[PDB]
Amino acid sequence: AVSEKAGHQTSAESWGTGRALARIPRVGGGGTHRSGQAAFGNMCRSGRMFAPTKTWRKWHVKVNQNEKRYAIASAVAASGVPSLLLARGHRIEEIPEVPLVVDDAVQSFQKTKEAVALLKEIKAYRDVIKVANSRKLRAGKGKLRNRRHVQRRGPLVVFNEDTGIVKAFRNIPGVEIVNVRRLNLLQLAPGGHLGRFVIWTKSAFGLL
Amino acid sequence: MKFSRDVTSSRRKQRKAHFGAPSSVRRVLMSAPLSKELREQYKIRSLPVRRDDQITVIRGSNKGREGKITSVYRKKFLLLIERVTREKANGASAPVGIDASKVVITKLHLDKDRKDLIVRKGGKV
Amino acid sequence: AIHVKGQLPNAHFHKDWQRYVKTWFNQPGRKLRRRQARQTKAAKIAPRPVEAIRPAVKPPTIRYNMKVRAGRGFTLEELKAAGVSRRVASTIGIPVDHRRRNRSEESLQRNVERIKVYLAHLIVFPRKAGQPKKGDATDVSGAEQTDVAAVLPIT
Amino acid sequence: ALKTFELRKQSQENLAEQLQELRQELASLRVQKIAGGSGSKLSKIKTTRKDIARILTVINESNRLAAREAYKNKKYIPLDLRQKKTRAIRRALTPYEQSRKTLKQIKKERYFPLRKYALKA
Amino acid sequence: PSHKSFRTKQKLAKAARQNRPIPQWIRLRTGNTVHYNMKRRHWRRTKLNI
RNA sequence: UUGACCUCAAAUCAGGUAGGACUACGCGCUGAACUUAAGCAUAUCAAUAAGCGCAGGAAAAGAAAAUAACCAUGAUUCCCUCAGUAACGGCGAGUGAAGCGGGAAAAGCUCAAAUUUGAAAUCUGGCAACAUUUCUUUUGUUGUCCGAGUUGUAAUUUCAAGAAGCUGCUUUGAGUGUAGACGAUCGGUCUAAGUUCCUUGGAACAGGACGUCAGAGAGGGUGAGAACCCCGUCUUUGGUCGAUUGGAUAUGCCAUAUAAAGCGCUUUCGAAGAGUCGAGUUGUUUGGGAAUGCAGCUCUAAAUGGGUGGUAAAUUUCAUCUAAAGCUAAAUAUUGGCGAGAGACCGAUAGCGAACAAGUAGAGUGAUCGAAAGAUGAAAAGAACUUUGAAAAGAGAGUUAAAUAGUACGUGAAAUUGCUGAAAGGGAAGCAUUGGAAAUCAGUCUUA
RNA sequence: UUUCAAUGGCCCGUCUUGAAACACGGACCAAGGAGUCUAGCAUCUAUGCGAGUGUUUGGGUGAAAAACCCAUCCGCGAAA
RNA sequence: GUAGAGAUUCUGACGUGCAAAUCGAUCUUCAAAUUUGGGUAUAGGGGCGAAAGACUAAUCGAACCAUCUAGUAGCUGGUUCC
RNA sequence: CAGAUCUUGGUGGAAGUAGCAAAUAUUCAAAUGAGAACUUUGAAGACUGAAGUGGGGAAAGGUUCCAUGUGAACAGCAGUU
RNA sequence: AAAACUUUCAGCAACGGAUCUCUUGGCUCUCGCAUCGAUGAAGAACGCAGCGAAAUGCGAUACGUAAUGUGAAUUGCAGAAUUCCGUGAAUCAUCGAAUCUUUGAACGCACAUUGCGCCUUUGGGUUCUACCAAAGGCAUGCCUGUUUGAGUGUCAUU
Repeated sequence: AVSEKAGHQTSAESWGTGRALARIPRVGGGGTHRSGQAAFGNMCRSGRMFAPTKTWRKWHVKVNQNEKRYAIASAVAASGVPSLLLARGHRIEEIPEVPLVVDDAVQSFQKTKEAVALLKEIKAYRDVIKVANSRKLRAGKGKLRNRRHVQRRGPLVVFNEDTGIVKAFRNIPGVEIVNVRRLNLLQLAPGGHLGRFVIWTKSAFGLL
Repeated sequence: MKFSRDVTSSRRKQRKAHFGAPSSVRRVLMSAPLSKELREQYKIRSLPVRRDDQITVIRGSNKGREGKITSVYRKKFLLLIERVTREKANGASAPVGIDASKVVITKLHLDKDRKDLIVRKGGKV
Repeated sequence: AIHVKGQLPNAHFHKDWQRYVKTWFNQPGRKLRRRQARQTKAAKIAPRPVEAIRPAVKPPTIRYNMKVRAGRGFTLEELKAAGVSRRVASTIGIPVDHRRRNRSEESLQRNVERIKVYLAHLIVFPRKAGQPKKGDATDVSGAEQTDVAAVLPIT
Repeated sequence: ALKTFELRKQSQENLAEQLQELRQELASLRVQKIAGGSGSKLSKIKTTRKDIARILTVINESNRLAAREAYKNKKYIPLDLRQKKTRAIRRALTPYEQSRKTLKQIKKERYFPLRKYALKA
Repeated sequence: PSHKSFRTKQKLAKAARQNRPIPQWIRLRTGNTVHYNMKRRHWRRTKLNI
């Protein structure tokens, strides 16, 4: 929101009619450029805008919990359909199976080299390479506002217990790691589009 | 990605810190890598530059040039290297500044404080 | 003016309300602050329970008298029946409500049993380590910070 | 360049006469500056000025430490020798008189302090 | 006027010193945003009002 | 005449303290009008703005002269709910709480009224010792003299009781070292991997090969998009070597418990705040309506008395609380200040008035008012030299990737202007349709 | 594309019964510039559940103002 | 009648002026209720006034400054692409 | 966004136009200079005419004083002043 | 009915500073903290650098001294240097010792007057009963105490 007093900190009053000028308020006094210039208006320079933005706008919108659970269930079901995954953009043309379930030994990984080796074995590293090659600079004023780079989304690794899988996988570009108990729709259907490539650990799949 | 809440990921604040850094901070900002021989001998990846160090230009129009550091021009983030000059129109010679990260140190100016720095930073002298 | 279908408007917005608008953007920040203080208190006062034991009372109205809720503290008469001195109760964490009184033996027996369960499950560390005196645990090695709600809820 | 610790191991009279000599050198250097002086002399002006500051600092430390010793273990000491944290802190109650309790409260806390306790599962 | 007070003498003496052009060596410094004195004053145009 | 005491003065008396600023939030006082009522006077705006006084890191409020009418609840504060409700209103415009319930946080108490009377047991100050330290800066203890004090300082008691008695069990430092352990704390210090080749370029940080690191592929810098050149980032709520604190411990020492206290039953007594409650009236307030609070003035109690039980009054019962004295953390607020982090924000006529030497320059006697203004390039390499001119400059040259970047500097739009080329023009011009003329151009074919 | 010929063509915006008007505003150009936001209410539509419904006052949880989970109240509805 | 103080007439000059009140000529007064400097008091529903609603810093039938205030508007003007 | 006697900025036609006409008035030679109606010197001619266009101060200004130097800008022409 | 002039179009040069890109700035939300002053604050004045007018810093110890950390600059020029067998460069950071002019609540009285005083101690010189200088002081209300008083206030002694 703009400041509550931007455009009104000046003193200015309408000079009236009869002076061959618009009846808008003008700065009084003299000796400076600002003297005699209009004030207090959206159309005016250094004036206030029309309908200043306020912080008590509604930024958060409430959603029924049951509808949220409906959307999570739909997003999980879409992730199990191979055709939607290819549409969504994931390079899964040689993935051994969908849904992809991997052993519990992955939860105990400790190195990103082991995590990348796992991805290459299950042929899921094409999606990571897709993310790396898609990394770009943002278009527009976004990069002036701590939004420097953009890239595509890779696989989502779902685990049941943390033993090092988070730290092993968290540096691979595009890979998002999530606990099964707290699945997020912002990750399950990113951008509103269904069918994200999800790699489940065996314990997570059993707890589904 | 950073996970500390005391470190700034703001492009604005990082650029202000770089360009408002005092002399004692620009000393560490202007660091240069060590050559293969010094790196394998001192077990140090890089050290801050210092006057009278014997360095080699790695990048730029003066790639491959050799010389000693005559003066670390900290306030402009530039290193002035001997024999690395440019000829003005009137015939005078103007030293050309080279960034610290674009050179490599091939011989240090070993003082006791520099020796303590080496052994402190997990190195061997 | 008024020419549309619906209620007659009643918007109490004729004062300068925009000065006193209250937003809730610190709602998670307040929530996190309360927990950290709550966890700080639990670590500071451990091993004793974080929340003191409360009596079970009845709300004062035909609308709510069929329910049982938690009171402020145990009355003097209830403590005397349970055998706890008024001075000792506040030391070992039994709140004392001087204002309340027991008009019915039903409520008195309810809270007396409540205190007796608390006393039976209570471990009191000796003032000087190694010399138990009267009400005092001989073995305090197994002491742990549990929840009074887990031990004894309002039923 | 006068070294401050070497100053510290000298007498007050020696510091005073060195201060007078340093002032005389500073006066002569300023005479050169108005009459046209060289870069070396103009650079010596600042060093002489700092040396005079160091002499005056060392003298002051000795005078104030002597005052502190003289006023040590005395009920009233000079205001500049007292604490100066903030005006509010000085006015505040001391921890001794903040912890003062009546005989009633002492007996109550002596006999019924907050016991350390715990609950079984 | 000829009849002054010492406070006015002091105020005029400072204002006379502040009404001078920039040293040239200032402009040669790196990162210098000063090119001319923004605070010059002529005895006819703008008065001190002291 | 000396003295004593009371009262009142004086001192550059010994030692202290108050003012002023900030004021976003906090406690009061004082106090509008615009405005709404389609006019307007009550109302509303609004118990608001301005004015005034006084605080803190919060303040205020706070352990019931509180609700309720229940199977009763139990200091205060805040949140949700009650509830746009009961009620108040030219019953018009409009305004408008509280009990319960759910939660966040929880912590209780201190005096006055009592004969210590077998002992003013209390306290300030001087002086002299010792001692202690965020600290030679801080904070005290002991001794002793003067003084304050019986017109009352201690112990004792606070209504939840208690005090006097009575027997009979249980309980106890306002301590001071030491040692190590276990935590916390601001802070000095330590940190993985390409600058390997080819092409482009002024510069490789680009494209293409070949690799490496990853608990680090945040972000910034560096001559163009850099995980591997550099600072960093992750490891880290940690290693380290220096510090400050916390609660326990492990001990040593001083501790005169003859004492002090909790509990138990008493045929017992049981002190409880006054020009105050209350009443009338007048203003002002409230949702408070035959008065909700507050204030002025008049009248002014009481002792199972006095408050409150939301329609005046009289009488009678029933509950409830215990006023006119006091303290008290947490949950709560925070357009100020200090320090951090971000952002679906603004991107130099925007965002603060101020991205810059901005509350500046300038204006007014004054109170006040108050601008405009960012960008050469990677690097000044900011144009040596010759030549024309009195000079400013020009033309050569030179620098650069580039001067179509020369400080009157990125890009360089439109208005407007000069030159060149083309065409038109007899008191407007511009425009539409249709074609000629001149200029200009593409499809199409070429092939299958 | 320019220009000529023949034909037609008043200066727009505005309030107005009626404007080319001897009614108003407009010399030109660039950038700025006017139905927004919030507390409600009413129809209509979409979605989830459905005699129910509403997680978000709070608690748990999440290294992270998100997401996820949960108790007791309560609001509206189930009776006028 | 001059210095000084005024300001009648020309309804002269000028009237985007030398000038947000001036210039020329004529004219009134000129030893006092005269003209004036500095010091000093009176301040906005107030001052002050040989009185004209005059004057109170080019502002006077209620000055000026900042606020409440983005006062209000059945009235005027504008209100942006196909 | 085409309008709001819209806001700020830039720019036009009018236009090389109105105008630079109060206070009597200048002229010659030389020097200076790239450059002289305007600078300096000399000669002449006039004016203010002691209630001055003289010599001073008060209030107000503040360095405008003095010497030296001067590419512009300023001195509504010029400039060596 | 040619040129000029007027108008249109195009190229180029002007005028102007729009557009595009950027941004050590602003705005907004969140988090943490409690810290001004008679021991002289906030604010003001005037000064301080080898070469400074402003901004920033500082106070006659004046772009600063001590102390701690880092470890070789600063830079526009001059200038030094620190050897590089360190007590040490620096417009560095940090900061527990000091300095802190004239003011200002502002405190001896004043103040469009570097105006007018008083008290104590000390010092100075070709000059000593003079003159000058230095250091430390002198506000108001109030509180506890001290000392000195006042009173046809209450009384004893007599």
